[PDB]
Amino acid sequence: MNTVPFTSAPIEVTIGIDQYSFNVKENQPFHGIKDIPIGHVHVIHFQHADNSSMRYGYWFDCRMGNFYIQYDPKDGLYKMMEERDGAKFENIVHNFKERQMMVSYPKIDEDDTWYNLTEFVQMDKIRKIVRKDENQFSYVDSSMTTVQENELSDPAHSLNYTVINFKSREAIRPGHEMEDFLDKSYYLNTVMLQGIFKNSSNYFGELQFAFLNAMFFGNYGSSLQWHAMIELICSSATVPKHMLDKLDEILYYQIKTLPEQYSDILLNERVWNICLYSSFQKNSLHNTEKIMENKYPELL
Amino acid sequence: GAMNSSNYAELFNNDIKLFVDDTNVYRVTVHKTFEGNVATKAINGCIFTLNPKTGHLFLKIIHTSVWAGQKRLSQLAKWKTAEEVSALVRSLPKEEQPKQIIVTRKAMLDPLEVHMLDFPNIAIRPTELRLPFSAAMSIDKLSDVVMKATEPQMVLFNIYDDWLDRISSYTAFSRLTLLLRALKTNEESAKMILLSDPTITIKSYHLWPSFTDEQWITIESQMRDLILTEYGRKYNVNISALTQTEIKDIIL
Ligand SMILES: COc1ccccc1NC(=O)CCCCC(=O)O
Ligand SMILES: COc1ccccc1NC(=O)CCCCC(=O)O
Ligand SMILES: COc1ccccc1NC(=O)CCCCC(=O)O
Ligand SMILES: COc1ccccc1NC(=O)CCCCC(=O)O
Repeated sequence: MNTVPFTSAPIEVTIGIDQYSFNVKENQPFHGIKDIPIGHVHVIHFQHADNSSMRYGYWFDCRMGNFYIQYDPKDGLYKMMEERDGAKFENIVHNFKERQMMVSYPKIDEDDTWYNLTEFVQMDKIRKIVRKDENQFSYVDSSMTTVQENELSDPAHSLNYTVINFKSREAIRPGHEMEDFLDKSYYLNTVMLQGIFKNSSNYFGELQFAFLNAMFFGNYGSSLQWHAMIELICSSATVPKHMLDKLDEILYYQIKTLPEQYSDILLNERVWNICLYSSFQKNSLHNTEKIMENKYPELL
Repeated sequence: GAMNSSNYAELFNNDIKLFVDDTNVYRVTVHKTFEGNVATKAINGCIFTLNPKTGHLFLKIIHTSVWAGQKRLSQLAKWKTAEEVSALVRSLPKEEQPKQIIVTRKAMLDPLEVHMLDFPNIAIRPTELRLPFSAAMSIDKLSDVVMKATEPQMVLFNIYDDWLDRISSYTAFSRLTLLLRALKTNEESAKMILLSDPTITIKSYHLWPSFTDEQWITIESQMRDLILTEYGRKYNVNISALTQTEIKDIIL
């Protein structure tokens, strides 16, 4: 298990770590999070108590370095930093553990939720979507726009998701206009999977990362990308049969984790009704259909 | 955006534009079969592509062979329309290509947009106008060329005859829409109005009769009366009791 110590907590804040959230009071003796499961990416996120504007946070993997959080009173936020002095880091963590000033990551034993939400998410792919090469961790916030949004504005502060546009020359072969618009299989299999993502694991990883940024940061561009990547598969007549099976599992756990009171803002009615009831794959997502119909029948 | 009851005069400015109407592309008769089922039989159709400023009509005849062995014909017809309009644009010199294409039915928007992706500067727009271009097949010379076709064919017409020698394109378009609306509403009565007088004829190179200016005023009045008469018959309304403002609104 690994640890993200905090220098201190000078401002009252809600700290989320993966699907869990907790509150820290102003100047409380809080010094970080321990027992973080090794083997997955993680996200540590923040919403200030006195200013719920800007959720922000950091994607990281404790296998890539020793990371800690320190508040910056000039920029007004909790910043992630890397400690290169390993013995210093161990000494700090040991002291804070001894004084019981760190909360414990509470991975319950039966629970595969985080694995199920991040199965295909890799830190190396995150760092290509979020470009800041001097850090091993990646900052995301509520307001960051995507490259596609910036085309329809600071490029250095954008989410470089793969652009998906159903009415683009990329998606439509000359001479195959009706075929390619009504059946997205060319665009999914040749353009995206063979050409850009190279395989279904990378595609699924970006889809999962987009969902998590939409849910944890309330990021609009992320929510658009997640829905577009679902609709591209569902609107293709020809999809690798296992790929539909893996998608059903991915979506099932995303819908299970989504907060019910955020269903109005995180779920697009048009897309979900098309995918579940009209699309080529309307019968291929049995688990996701059942959870959607039982948890959010109003959307449908 | 859409072309409604605010942008009327835009139709007659100097930016090249075309209306596209697909109503008559896929045309069928419906009949009982020997076993008592129902079957369709396709008949030749046409795409109606019109420049409203100049009157130039690009009538692409859709021969029934294009449907042979195809499925989902009502869907295919929209994509075939879009393919043919795209091919028309590509066939025109750059200085003759439209800057806007206005589709009469919103279901044509996506097919045409997808076929025209290589022309990002040509705007594809719908319209809130209820234009009666479906009645084009009530014009005898247009119907004749469509029904006689034995293969795909494009035929060029000026739907305004020589009217622009005497009237503006605004007035010519208004006259055309009044004539087509009357033909759509009561085809037999409209044709009787247009042909009642033997002494006025249709030139070999025209679609409509050679009316003088004053005769056109009379004809237009008779067409408005036809439309009002049919409105009264349909809705069980006493048209004689109606005021001029009420009559003008109904015709509009
Ligand atoms: C201070 O609490 C925390 C601090 C840091 C991380 C997680 C927590 N959460 C808990 O201890 C309760 C989990 C409740 C969710 C469930 O029952 O599945
Ligand atoms: C922009 O922040 C967001 C972040 C994540 C999801 C949604 C939004 N925003 C909106 O949806 C605003 C336009 C539609 C509003 C609505 O009806 O929901
Ligand atoms: C500019 O013409 C138009 C432009 C756009 C839409 C419609 C029109 N015309 C008409 O509807 C003509 C019938 C009513 C006029 C009459 O009875 O003389
Ligand atoms: C078929 O008439 C219609 C159909 C649809 C809408 C309106 C109408 N017209 C009327 O309501 C006129 C009064 C009718 C008086 C009467 O009943 O004889």
